[PDB]
Amino acid sequence: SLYKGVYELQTLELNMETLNMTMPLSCTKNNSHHYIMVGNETGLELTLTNTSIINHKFCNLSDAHKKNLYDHALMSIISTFHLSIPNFNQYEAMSCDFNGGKISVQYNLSHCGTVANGVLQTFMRMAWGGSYIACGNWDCIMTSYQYLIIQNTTWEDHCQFSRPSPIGYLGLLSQRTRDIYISRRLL
Amino acid sequence: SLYKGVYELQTLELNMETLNMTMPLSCTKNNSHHYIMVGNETGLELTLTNTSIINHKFCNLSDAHKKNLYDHALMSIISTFHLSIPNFNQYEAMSCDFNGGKISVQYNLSHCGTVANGVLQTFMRMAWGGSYIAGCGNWDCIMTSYQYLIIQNTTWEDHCQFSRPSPIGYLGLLSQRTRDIYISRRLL
Amino acid sequence: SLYKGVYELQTLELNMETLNMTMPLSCTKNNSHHYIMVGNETGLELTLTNTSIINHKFCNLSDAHKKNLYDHALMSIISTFHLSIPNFNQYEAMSCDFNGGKISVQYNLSHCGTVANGVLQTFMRMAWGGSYIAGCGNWDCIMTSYQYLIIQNTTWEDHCQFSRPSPIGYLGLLSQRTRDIYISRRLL
Amino acid sequence: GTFTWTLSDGGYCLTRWMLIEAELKCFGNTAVAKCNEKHDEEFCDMLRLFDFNKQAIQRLKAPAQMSIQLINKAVNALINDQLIMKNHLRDIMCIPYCNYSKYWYLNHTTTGRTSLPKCWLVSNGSYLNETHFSDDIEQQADNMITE
Amino acid sequence: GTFTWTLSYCLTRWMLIEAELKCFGNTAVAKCNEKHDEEFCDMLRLFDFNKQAIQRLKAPAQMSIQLINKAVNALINDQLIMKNHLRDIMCIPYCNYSKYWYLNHTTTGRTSLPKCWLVSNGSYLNETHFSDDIEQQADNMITE
Amino acid sequence: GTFTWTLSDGGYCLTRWMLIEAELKCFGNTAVAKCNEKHDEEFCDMLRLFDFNKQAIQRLKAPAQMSIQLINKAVNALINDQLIMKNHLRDIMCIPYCNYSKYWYLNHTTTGRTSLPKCWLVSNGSYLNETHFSDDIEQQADNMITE
Ligand SMILES: *[C@@H]1O[C@H](CO)[C@@H](O[C@@H]2O[C@H](CO)[C@@H](O[C@@H]3O[C@H](CO[C@H]4O[C@H](CO)[C@@H](O)[C@H](O)[C@@H]4O)[C@@H](O)[C@H](O[C@H]4O[C@H](CO)[C@@H](O)[C@H](O)[C@@H]4O[C@H]4O[C@H](CO)[C@@H](O)[C@H](O)[C@@H]4O)[C@@H]3O)[C@H](O)[C@H]2NC(C)=O)[C@H](O)[C@H]1NC(C)=O
Ligand SMILES: *[C@@H]1O[C@H](CO)[C@@H](O[C@@H]2O[C@H](CO)[C@@H](O[C@@H]3O[C@H](CO[C@H]4O[C@H](CO)[C@@H](O)[C@H](O)[C@@H]4O)[C@@H](O)[C@H](O[C@H]4O[C@H](CO)[C@@H](O)[C@H](O)[C@@H]4O)[C@@H]3O)[C@H](O)[C@H]2NC(C)=O)[C@H](O)[C@H]1NC(C)=O
Ligand SMILES: *[C@@H]1O[C@H](CO[C@@H]2O[C@@H](C)[C@@H](O)[C@@H](O)[C@@H]2O)[C@@H](O[C@@H]2O[C@H](CO)[C@@H](O)[C@H](O)[C@H]2NC(C)=O)[C@H](O)[C@H]1NC(C)=O
Ligand SMILES: *[C@@H]1O[C@H](CO[C@@H]2O[C@@H](C)[C@@H](O)[C@@H](O)[C@@H]2O)[C@@H](O[C@@H]2O[C@H](CO)[C@@H](O)[C@H](O)[C@H]2NC(C)=O)[C@H](O)[C@H]1NC(C)=O
Ligand SMILES: *[C@@H]1O[C@H](CO[C@@H]2O[C@@H](C)[C@@H](O)[C@@H](O)[C@@H]2O)[C@@H](O[C@@H]2O[C@H](CO)[C@@H](O)[C@H](O)[C@H]2NC(C)=O)[C@H](O)[C@H]1NC(C)=O
Ligand SMILES: *[C@@H]1O[C@H](CO)[C@@H](O[C@@H]2O[C@H](CO)[C@@H](O)[C@H](O)[C@H]2NC(C)=O)[C@H](O)[C@H]1NC(C)=O
Ligand SMILES: *[C@@H]1O[C@H](CO)[C@@H](O[C@@H]2O[C@H](CO)[C@@H](O)[C@H](O)[C@H]2NC(C)=O)[C@H](O)[C@H]1NC(C)=O
Ligand SMILES: *[C@@H]1O[C@H](CO)[C@@H](O[C@@H]2O[C@H](CO)[C@@H](O)[C@H](O)[C@H]2NC(C)=O)[C@H](O)[C@H]1NC(C)=O
Ligand SMILES: *[C@@H]1O[C@H](CO)[C@@H](O[C@@H]2O[C@H](CO)[C@@H](O)[C@H](O)[C@H]2NC(C)=O)[C@H](O)[C@H]1NC(C)=O
Ligand SMILES: *[C@@H]1O[C@H](CO)[C@@H](O[C@@H]2O[C@H](CO)[C@@H](O)[C@H](O)[C@H]2NC(C)=O)[C@H](O)[C@H]1NC(C)=O
Ligand SMILES: *[C@@H]1O[C@H](CO)[C@@H](O[C@@H]2O[C@H](CO)[C@@H](O)[C@H](O)[C@H]2NC(C)=O)[C@H](O)[C@H]1NC(C)=O
Ligand SMILES: *[C@@H]1O[C@H](CO)[C@@H](O[C@@H]2O[C@H](CO)[C@@H](O)[C@H](O)[C@H]2NC(C)=O)[C@H](O)[C@H]1NC(C)=O
Ligand SMILES: *[C@@H]1O[C@H](CO)[C@@H](O[C@@H]2O[C@H](CO)[C@@H](O)[C@H](O)[C@H]2NC(C)=O)[C@H](O)[C@H]1NC(C)=O
Ligand SMILES: *[C@@H]1O[C@H](CO)[C@@H](O[C@@H]2O[C@H](CO)[C@@H](O)[C@H](O)[C@H]2NC(C)=O)[C@H](O)[C@H]1NC(C)=O
Ligand SMILES: *[C@@H]1O[C@H](CO)[C@@H](O)[C@H](O)[C@H]1NC(C)=O
Ligand SMILES: *[C@@H]1O[C@H](CO)[C@@H](O)[C@H](O)[C@H]1NC(C)=O
Ligand SMILES: *[C@@H]1O[C@H](CO)[C@@H](O)[C@H](O)[C@H]1NC(C)=O
Ligand SMILES: *[C@@H]1O[C@H](CO)[C@@H](O)[C@H](O)[C@H]1NC(C)=O
Ligand SMILES: *[C@@H]1O[C@H](CO)[C@@H](O)[C@H](O)[C@H]1NC(C)=O
Ligand SMILES: *[C@@H]1O[C@H](CO)[C@@H](O)[C@H](O)[C@H]1NC(C)=O
Ligand SMILES: *[C@@H]1O[C@H](CO)[C@@H](O)[C@H](O)[C@H]1NC(C)=O
Ligand SMILES: *[C@@H]1O[C@H](CO)[C@@H](O)[C@H](O)[C@H]1NC(C)=O
Ligand SMILES: *[C@@H]1O[C@H](CO)[C@@H](O)[C@H](O)[C@H]1NC(C)=O
Ligand SMILES: *[C@@H]1O[C@H](CO)[C@@H](O)[C@H](O)[C@H]1NC(C)=O
Repeated sequence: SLYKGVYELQTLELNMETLNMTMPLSCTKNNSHHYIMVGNETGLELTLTNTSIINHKFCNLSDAHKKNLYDHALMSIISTFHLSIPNFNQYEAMSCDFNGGKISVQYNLSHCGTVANGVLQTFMRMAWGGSYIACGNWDCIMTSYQYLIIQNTTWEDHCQFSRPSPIGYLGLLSQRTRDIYISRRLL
Repeated sequence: SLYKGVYELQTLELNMETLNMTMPLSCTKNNSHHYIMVGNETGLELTLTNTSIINHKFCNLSDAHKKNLYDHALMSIISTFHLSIPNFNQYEAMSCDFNGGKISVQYNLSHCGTVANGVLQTFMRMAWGGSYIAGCGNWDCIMTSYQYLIIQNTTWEDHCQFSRPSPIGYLGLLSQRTRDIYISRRLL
Repeated sequence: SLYKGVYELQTLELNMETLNMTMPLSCTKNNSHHYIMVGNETGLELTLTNTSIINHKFCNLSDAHKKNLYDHALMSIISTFHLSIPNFNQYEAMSCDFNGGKISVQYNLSHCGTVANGVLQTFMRMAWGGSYIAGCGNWDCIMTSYQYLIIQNTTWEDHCQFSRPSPIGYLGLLSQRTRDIYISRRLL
Repeated sequence: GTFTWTLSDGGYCLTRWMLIEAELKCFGNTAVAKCNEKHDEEFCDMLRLFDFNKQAIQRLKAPAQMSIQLINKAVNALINDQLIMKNHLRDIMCIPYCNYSKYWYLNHTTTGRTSLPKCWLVSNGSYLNETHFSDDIEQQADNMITE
Repeated sequence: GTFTWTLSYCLTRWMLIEAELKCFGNTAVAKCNEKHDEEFCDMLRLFDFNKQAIQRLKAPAQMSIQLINKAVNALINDQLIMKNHLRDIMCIPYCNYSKYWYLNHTTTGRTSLPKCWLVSNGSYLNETHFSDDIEQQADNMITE
Repeated sequence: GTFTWTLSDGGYCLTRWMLIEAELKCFGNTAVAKCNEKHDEEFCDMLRLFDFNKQAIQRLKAPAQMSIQLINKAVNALINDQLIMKNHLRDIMCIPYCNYSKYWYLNHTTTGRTSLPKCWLVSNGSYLNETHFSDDIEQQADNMITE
């Protein structure tokens, strides 16, 4: 295609996979499995599932901080995810498990304008490319899946659907602690 | 007014009320009554006065969150107000109930360099349009005769008699959140 | 030096010490002692050292706030320092004494990605000019031989014997307050 | 960081609803093009806010109950918060400041070309007369003559 | 605040998909020091930062993301990502930061600044959707 | 958000108090006007800081005890903190960086007109030689002849 006679239209596509060494990269396998590659060796897995893996209502972050067995980058990423949730006020909707340096978090997404809506909005912001599978309305978005599970994992050939991209995490970095409610007077 | 020979001077005046459906609009009725409409149905009422409404040093924030029953936009606005207070260190000044899903917050403003002046600073920055009636040289050393600041929900009527509605106070203060807060614990 | 004949190269050095009344000024006396002017009457003394002063694992910031016997500017600077620490998770590391209204905060700095590394990362930025003395390609895994970092309050004297005063470094750290904190509870 | 929102439909026109007792007013592409570059323009920030309001009511489905999360995200993209900070800073020192209410522009009698509206300043709780900042109007006219 | 990172331009094979040494002139990359709503300049800053990070800084034993958490604001305008998200939710074209388009003279090497190929409804927009933008770009090229 | 603070006065002059033994240093409209648009200039940020200090001390009554709430609000309006972040990034990376102390400008001997000062970059515990950044000086001279 030529414009004004002499000019010719040409394109490029940026390879957002060489940035793994310094930038978390969102990613998607299928509608019920998305991924965040923190490094070549390790990453986080975000699934939307009917079935749960944490059957209790304890997160218990303080003991995990005291033990200090978890991976710091993964903890930072899930902290960015949680603090990015707008108007999180139901603590019982979240449970966790950090035994032996593990990272596992569960958001109970069990109608318009609730905690599940905020968790889902942060989910589609984190995995921006591929989460649209799981428009017109945004103020309350709902999926048939009941639970959102965040876990640690080893990195593999996970990006089957959408290309990797750092844009979701870099966009959520600026949004931390913007819509959090007050829970204590002295804060 | 003609400038040079062809340039006419004309003026606009934007109508902020059309922005109601998508933003809060800070307003002002008089010096002792200010309003924040969130849509056309509801809003907050920020009054400086001398009479108590809350007579207990409690604020059930956690139980209020657990029970929900409140308007989420109003909760977020009062959260933005509280987090924007510079250098807050006296929890007993603040009181609230939140029973039945309502919203009712009281700041106990009863000297230079205190917690009351920060509350007045954020109060003026919220109702920027008409809080000036409530000196420039005495900044960060401000004081008012009024003892209490009551932030309580209300249904919406035409309250803007002194100054027009405007979103600029809330939008400008959204960047103030968690900026001057002290640390109360070793892990935040 | 004349560049391309007509032009002459000239230099100016800003006297940033005259910004004392409006904003604090970081400065360095030696690799072991750094200072923060807050006006010409007081400031903070940061010291990497081997001898502790605290000798307990208590940081009663909440009792310190309730009593309200401290300087608010110094407490805000301490809050900016503590919040700016990237990935602080060992509450036992920090222990502070605010008895009688003073300020005294000790970080126990006793391998990549440790709490001592984050504390030193913030320390090198709070006193940005002249803290390098305390292999420039190693950033994430900085570890100094000193065992503790002690932040006290002190009446100001001419402590600048190695580096000039500079407001830059506190202004930089103001923009990194709540950008690396881990979550410690389900509701913040 | 900085604003990025771009107006949609190459000048821009404020309708009757967007103005207090005034008909529809259109500003040409030349004046609106200044809003892409300049950062200290209150009027451009208000244009971005009004355009975003128009798009939000037009496109997004209305919720069951109002939510202000959208502006809580988009405030930094639609406006320069530090411009509001400068306005507040001039407010607290009794320097003249803009409360984003009234604006003024030069308008050519024949061609109809207009400069970018500059905000009218208020001091003592009242609009400054046309005489106090007449130097600003004359220098803006000099700029508009140079074009 | 506004971005500041100096773009210390040539895109290598590793930075690109199915391409080899796309090099833009000084005039094209000079626009990244002033333009604020250009996705390509932000990604250029990101790639240059990644390059200098792997080259200069010693790799840690375990990866950490403190540095990117600190430099994200300097390297890129987060509000551009915010605007792209806003366009994404409102069912209108947006940029996912992958594909860009520019114009080169067939007789000279002088290129324009690449602009993003907007995606809409899960697919790239046709060239006829924004042909007006291409023509306006070429108009500014002949004018400039 | 983008900085917005406007220097008060045309041109701008730094008195001897603001400088380490350099008397009055005055810059014309050409250099000062660049600070409205240029974002990656340390000297313009320092000019805004010094002007804000002057305005604050002369206008606002000093408090009984010093409070730094004012600068905590105005830090993002007076300076580009991302410039400080960049300088820190170059400091840790061992790339040359600016510690905001020393600046250099090209002074026209006959007309007396000067360019906008650029910061003298620092490394190795000292200031660089003029030979290292002579390319920058040559480019500045090339720009300053070409208008
Ligand atoms: C996370 O991100 C990093 C980048 O930050 C990325 O590392 C890069 O991986 C790519 C491959 O995906 C590497 O690309 C190869 O590069 C070499 C040249 O090496 C350069 O980089 C190394 C490492 O820094 C330097 O030491 C060296 O001096 C160079 O700078 C090329 O030779 C390779 O070319 C091969 O592929 C081409 C395309 O198909 C072929 O045309 C070419 O002929 C080569 O293929 C043939 O030769 C190969 C070598 O013998 C052979 O193995 C093949 O089978 C075939 O015969 C190629 O471009 C890049 O260098 C890496 N850079 C760094 C800094 O590590 C990680 O891969 C990424 N990780 C994840 C999870 O994806
Ligand atoms: C930014 O946005 C652009 C545009 O959306 C993305 O580019 C597309 O990326 C998607 C996902 O990677 C590509 O979809 C894949 O297409 C493959 C076939 O491509 C060819 O054939 C199709 C028609 O069949 C043509 O339309 C296309 O142009 C090619 O000629 C499929 O084989 C892939 O299958 C995968 O997804 C399907 C479901 O859709 C699964 O059932 C499969 O099992 C498998 O997981 C897939 O459909 C799309 O082709 C790309 N378009 C172009 C032209 O580039 C960028 O990836 C995106 N970038 C980022 C980082 O967000
Ligand atoms: C998170 O902690 C709870 C609470 O544990 C107790 O209180 C802590 C502060 C600490 O002092 C612990 O040592 C205490 O045990 C854990 O729930 C406990 O589970 C054990 C084992 O079943 C049981 O004996 C205790 O009674 C429980 N405590 C309470 C208060 O009910 C919980 O298991 C921890 N989370 C995880 C994921 O292990
Ligand atoms: C919540 O605060 C209440 C007091 O709050 C007020 O009274 C309540 C009955 C309700 O109307 C609130 O909206 C009001 O703001 C605390 O109630 C008492 O707490 C004490 C301990 O301080 C306890 O011994 C008493 O049994 C409680 N009840 C009464 C009637 O005094 C309550 O503890 C706070 N916490 C929770 C979780 O509710
Ligand atoms: C820091 O506080 C601890 C805990 O005491 C409580 O919190 C204080 C801030 C204050 O509110 C007290 O009234 C509370 O009891 C102090 O530890 C106590 O010390 C006293 C005196 O030795 C002892 O009798 C108590 O049993 C201790 N309580 C506990 C829970 O250990 C501590 O003294 C304070 N820090 C320092 C350095 O003195
Ligand atoms: C996720 O939330 C749902 C809804 O609250 C929980 O399901 C409830 O479980 C309780 C306790 O057994 C029952 O009384 C309710 O009737 C259930 N409600 C529904 C709608 O199923 C569910 O248990 C929660 N899951 C976890 C792991 O906490
Ligand atoms: C998530 O993290 C945990 C803890 O690191 C992983 O389980 C550990 O695997 C390492 C391998 O060296 C062992 O040394 C630890 O003792 C294990 N701890 C536990 C929790 O058993 C776990 O494998 C990681 N997640 C996945 C799916 O790989
Ligand atoms: C809230 O503002 C909306 C617009 O955002 C107002 O709705 C407009 O009202 C005017 C009244 O003159 C009508 O001409 C317009 O057609 C209306 N527009 C839309 C999109 O509805 C509404 O009136 C305002 N409500 C209140 C209570 O002030
Ligand atoms: C708000 O705080 C003031 C003090 O700042 C309270 O007034 C005090 O009330 C106690 C009650 O025992 C008296 O002993 C004090 O003398 C009062 N102080 C003053 C200065 O009058 C006031 O009661 C508080 N209000 C509420 C509603 O709790
Ligand atoms: C900005 O300031 C001007 C000047 O004070 C305000 O104009 C006043 O508005 C009120 C409310 O309608 C009127 O009662 C006054 O008569 C107006 N005075 C003048 C001089 O016209 C204006 O309302 C303010 N705007 C905002 C949004 O705060
Ligand atoms: C703190 O800064 C003030 C204000 O810049 C300094 O006071 C100036 O002192 C110089 C000489 O040092 C005088 O020429 C100025 O007239 C003074 N200005 C004012 C407004 O008083 C003061 O010296 C500084 N103090 C310290 C201890 O550094
Ligand atoms: C700072 O922390 C270190 C450990 O990180 C403390 O040193 C330990 O002290 C205990 C006291 O029971 C000894 O049993 C350990 O052997 C010590 N470990 C090492 C490596 O020296 C140190 O005492 C702490 N300092 C303070 C002031 O609390
Ligand atoms: C910026 O860096 C320069 C060069 O390292 C510093 O210059 C030194 O300043 C101290 C101040 O007491 C003098 O004693 C040294 O002799 C100076 N060194 C040289 C080589 O001239 C300067 O202080 C730094 N400025 C800031 C604000 O940190
Ligand atoms: C650049 O050089 C010129 C050369 O004249 C400087 O002019 C000075 O002007 C002042 C009055 O404004 C006189 O008192 C000085 O004697 C002049 N200096 C010389 C060397 O002749 C001018 O100030 C310089 N500009 C800057 C910004 O430093
Ligand atoms: C992961 O990266 C390391 C270098 O950081 C490399 O030695 C190792 O082979 C890589 N493993 C992969 C590509 O899975
Ligand atoms: C506040 O809202 C509650 C319901 O949450 C309602 O009962 C109450 O009347 C409202 N307050 C006012 C003053 O209208
Ligand atoms: C740094 O200066 C202080 C001034 O009191 C001195 O005590 C300390 O010993 C000095 N540093 C060293 C390690 O010599
Ligand atoms: C710190 O402040 C306290 C009062 O809060 C004072 O008594 C003490 O002397 C100060 N510290 C120093 C070193 O002067
Ligand atoms: C500008 O002036 C012309 C001529 O008076 C008029 O037709 C036009 O409507 C005016 N436009 C504005 C923006 O007021
Ligand atoms: C208006 O503000 C100025 C500056 O503070 C003040 O001097 C003046 O007295 C005020 N208005 C009047 C006339 O009271
Ligand atoms: C200037 O403002 C005053 C009110 O402060 C007004 O009376 C006067 O008429 C204005 N200027 C002129 C000369 O019209
Ligand atoms: C310049 O145009 C030529 C000829 O079509 C093309 O090969 C080249 O890719 C263009 N320049 C760039 C930087 O892509
Ligand atoms: C070209 O764009 C048109 C307009 O939307 C579209 O209908 C058509 O399918 C596009 N052509 C393709 C995909 O080849
Ligand atoms: C930079 O300067 C330091 C301090 O003088 C010196 O030790 C170091 O060798 C220098 N490095 C290089 C590469 O010149």
